[PDB]
Amino acid sequence: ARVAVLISGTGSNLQALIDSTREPNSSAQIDIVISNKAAVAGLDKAERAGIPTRVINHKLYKNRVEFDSAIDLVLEEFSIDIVCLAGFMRILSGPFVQKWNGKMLNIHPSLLPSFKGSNAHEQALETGVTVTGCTVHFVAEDVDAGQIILQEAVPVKRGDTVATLSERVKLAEHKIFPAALQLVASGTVQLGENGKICWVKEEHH
Ligand SMILES: CS[C@H](CCCc1c(N)nc(N)[nH]c1=O)c1ccc(C(=O)N[C@@H](CCC(=O)O)C(=O)O)cc1
Repeated sequence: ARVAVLISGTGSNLQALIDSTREPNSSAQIDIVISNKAAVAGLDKAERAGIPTRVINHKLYKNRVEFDSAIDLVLEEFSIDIVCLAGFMRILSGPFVQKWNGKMLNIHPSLLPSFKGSNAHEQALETGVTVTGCTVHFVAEDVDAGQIILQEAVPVKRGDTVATLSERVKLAEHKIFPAALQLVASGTVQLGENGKICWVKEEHH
């Protein structure tokens, strides 16, 4: 499966994703990284790895649909099968999300449905949970909604700061984002017609 990663900044987890695709039995290749912001660190990561990049500036389009249609056209040109979001900071239009339904994935540094929105590590610490984690899900129109693919629990440790908890969750993300991509790329996990996750036994052995 040919994979695009959409970014707005540092492309957190992009290197984890790249490294995974270069493993022997990978079902995925990262074929393009698209940013809506020029000269961000995640583009340099992609470029250093020899992956094509594009920059699409939302300010050049009259509205969100026209902007997302420009993104889609690049994805079309590059024959992309699967999209991963890695810190993409523009809300994608209903028509875009619908088109890419069941083929676009993203990650959030909580055990959803807890700690929706920004600053989930601070939310966890403020709340005083002893277990948090990260969640990879299919992207839906509503932020943080969308069917869950994988989750991994991560402990909160007495004395943790936002920084120390964040690095522990990031280590889990580095594991589960590529694991989830491989599940979706191999076809092992697919989104059912009923809108629920389907774990598929594949014909080819
Ligand atoms: C990286 S945190 C999260 C990412 C949500 C992934 C997502 C997404 N990008 N689009 C849809 N429809 N559904 C989604 O789940 C998020 C939550 C909110 C925003 C948001 O309000 N963005 C604003 C402007 C943000 C900016 O670029 O400054 C907007 O697009 O108008 C952007 C991103």
